Amino acid sequence: QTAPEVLRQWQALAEEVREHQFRYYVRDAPIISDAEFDELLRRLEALEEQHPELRTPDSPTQLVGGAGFATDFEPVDHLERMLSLDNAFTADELAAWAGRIHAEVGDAAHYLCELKIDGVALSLVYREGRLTRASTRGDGRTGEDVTLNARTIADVPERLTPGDDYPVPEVLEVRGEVFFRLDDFQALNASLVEEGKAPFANPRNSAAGSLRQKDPAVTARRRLRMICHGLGHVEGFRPATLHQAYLALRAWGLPVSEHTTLATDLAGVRERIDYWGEHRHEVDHEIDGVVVKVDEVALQRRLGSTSRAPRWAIAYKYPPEEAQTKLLDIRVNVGRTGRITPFAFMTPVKVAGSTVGQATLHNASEIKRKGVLIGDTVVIRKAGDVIPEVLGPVVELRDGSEREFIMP
Repeated sequence: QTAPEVLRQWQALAEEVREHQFRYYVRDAPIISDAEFDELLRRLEALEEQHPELRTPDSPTQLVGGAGFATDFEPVDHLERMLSLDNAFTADELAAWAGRIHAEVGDAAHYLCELKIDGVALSLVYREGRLTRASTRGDGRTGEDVTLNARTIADVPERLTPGDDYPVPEVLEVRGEVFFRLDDFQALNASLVEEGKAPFANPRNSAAGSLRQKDPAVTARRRLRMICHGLGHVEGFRPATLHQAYLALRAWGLPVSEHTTLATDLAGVRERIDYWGEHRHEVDHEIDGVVVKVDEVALQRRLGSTSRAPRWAIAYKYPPEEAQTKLLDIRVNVGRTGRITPFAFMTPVKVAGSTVGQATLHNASEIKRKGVLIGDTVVIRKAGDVIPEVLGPVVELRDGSEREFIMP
């Protein structure tokens, strides 16, 4: 089941189900007819079962959790739009985009190539250099006031270091991606295990949970990472190309990356796409693909966007590196030095194209302190890209009828 455009039937549905889930729960102000029961949830739920590989811990069709500021979160207001990205097929053309530029750019534009990571969208608001609000995505228009929780730095300053050609804008709204580092996602995943909560599945969900804490003391201890990857509303600034915006974005002391090339033309654009995907695996934190933006600010407003995504950028996206499947039995395997290795056998899954059911656990302590037990539902990363791994179990799936490991 290698999904071709099935992801386009799913990404634009699921994420279009969070919108109303925000509005309904977070606002007491729903926009469409149904509630409690939808409609799209529904044609979504049915789709996820068949084609079954689209399931994720953070899908709104196996989730419900509110809640309301403690602070965990209550509604703010994004200064500008706050929209998604159109998707380049895994795999292929594309160019339909770069030739859509034929239209009204004048094929002499300039493409910005940035790495598109996994994590929670985070818009930040800095008035006169003082960070005021910092909120989640919401429904694009308005989001959850997570300011106190993100204030707990360490990548996101309270202030903007001034002067020497980048005078702090009267108002600056940047927008970026909060994430956990791959290794010390795991170094927390076990550090707890219990003591209140449970182990997280992916760092994609780990980053969400830690952001939305009630006590900001909790989130001041977990690290979290911040990488600013675009502009929202602006007053008394705005560049002329995006980079330009990024020299400024560190002059002021905001976490930028990458790994950003530019990228004179479509040839150098596949030069990076085909470079990552091959090289995508070997980095600090998970990257779903490559996001390509036309450098010159004018051309962007000149091409314009819609209320779904901009016309001036496509998100090129590699095969998904994780999936969710049921850990049927960790049996064993034997080799040549001192130890046998607890190979975890599960039900089949299509991740990174290849269908696999043979994800690994290195050692005794490796196991256990990942919170896994025979019968559990598990998430597996194609982290090599070779031998599959296991990030964590999704505990909210109870059953209670499945238990600890042994073997002597």
